[PDB]
Amino acid sequence: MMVISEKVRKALNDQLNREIYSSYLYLSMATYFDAEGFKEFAHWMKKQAQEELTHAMKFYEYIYERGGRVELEAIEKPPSNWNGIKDAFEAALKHEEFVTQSIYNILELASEEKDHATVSFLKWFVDEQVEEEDQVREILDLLEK
Amino acid sequence: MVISEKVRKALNDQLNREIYSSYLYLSMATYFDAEGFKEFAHWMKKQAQEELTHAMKFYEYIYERGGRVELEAIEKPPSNWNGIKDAFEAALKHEEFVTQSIYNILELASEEKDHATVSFLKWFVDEQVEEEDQVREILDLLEK
Ligand SMILES: [Fe+3]
Ligand SMILES: [Fe+3]
Ligand SMILES: [Fe+3]
Ligand SMILES: [Fe+3]
Ligand SMILES: [Zn+2]
Ligand SMILES: [Zn+2]
Ligand SMILES: [Zn+2]
Ligand SMILES: [Zn+2]
Ligand SMILES: [Zn+2]
Repeated sequence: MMVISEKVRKALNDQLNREIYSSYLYLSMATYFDAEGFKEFAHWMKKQAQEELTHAMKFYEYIYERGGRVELEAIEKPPSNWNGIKDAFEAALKHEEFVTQSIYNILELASEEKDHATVSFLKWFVDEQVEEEDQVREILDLLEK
Repeated sequence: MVISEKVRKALNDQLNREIYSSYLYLSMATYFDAEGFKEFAHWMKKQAQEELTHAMKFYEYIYERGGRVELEAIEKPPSNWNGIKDAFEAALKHEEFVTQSIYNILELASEEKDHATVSFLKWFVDEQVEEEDQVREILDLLEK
């Protein structure tokens, strides 16, 4: 029996697929960095790509622990190229801000439905999102030289 | 109280460990600030803040399970290191000890089939893995 709403399941399935695309996007940044010779920037991107896949599997597991099912969707082709380093890290920041808004939106939905388990789940992700935007913002400040 | 007293003592002990961690990172900010590395100092400040929210997550979980928190004395952190690398190496050694301490609480709660504590702790095991790897990445970039 599923003890989440079909609309919170759908929302969480949508976020799982965003984390996979996030993963793919950061892998694509590594292909750029690696081609332009920045092997340490590529290495971070590959770490990030792995970590976004662990985010997606926590949603995967949560959905199944509450009796839902996961359906995987097509993943769009990510950009392969940026107009230099700053451009690449700004795209990353902009994508993380979009990811955060998307989780905040699910957090509003699950509150209106008084789903306390899902609320508790997403608060861990909010905190990680605040950390990840500030990591990228910090990179961007250091690049300003 | 719906946690065992052993798990309660272990989580209260980790809480005081996270408080000391915060204090340690703040002390690293005083070294970096004194030596003119303003950006390392800022990172250490944000980490001290973060460690405090780690501490307060253990706080709130202990009370949600019916326990009480008890604050212990906080030891005087070092305030000086041999150089930049020596400082981040102490940060790594310290995050490794925090990871082992947390893993041991995880082992204990799994023996006692305390699934809420296991679930609570797994967030921190993943955060400790990421933070250890952050220190490691900074160290490798220094060797350049
Ligand atoms: Fe993510
Ligand atoms: Fe992310
Ligand atoms: Fe911590
Ligand atoms: Fe830590
Ligand atoms: Zn590296
Ligand atoms: Zn994190
Ligand atoms: Zn992260
Ligand atoms: Zn800074
Ligand atoms: Zn952290």
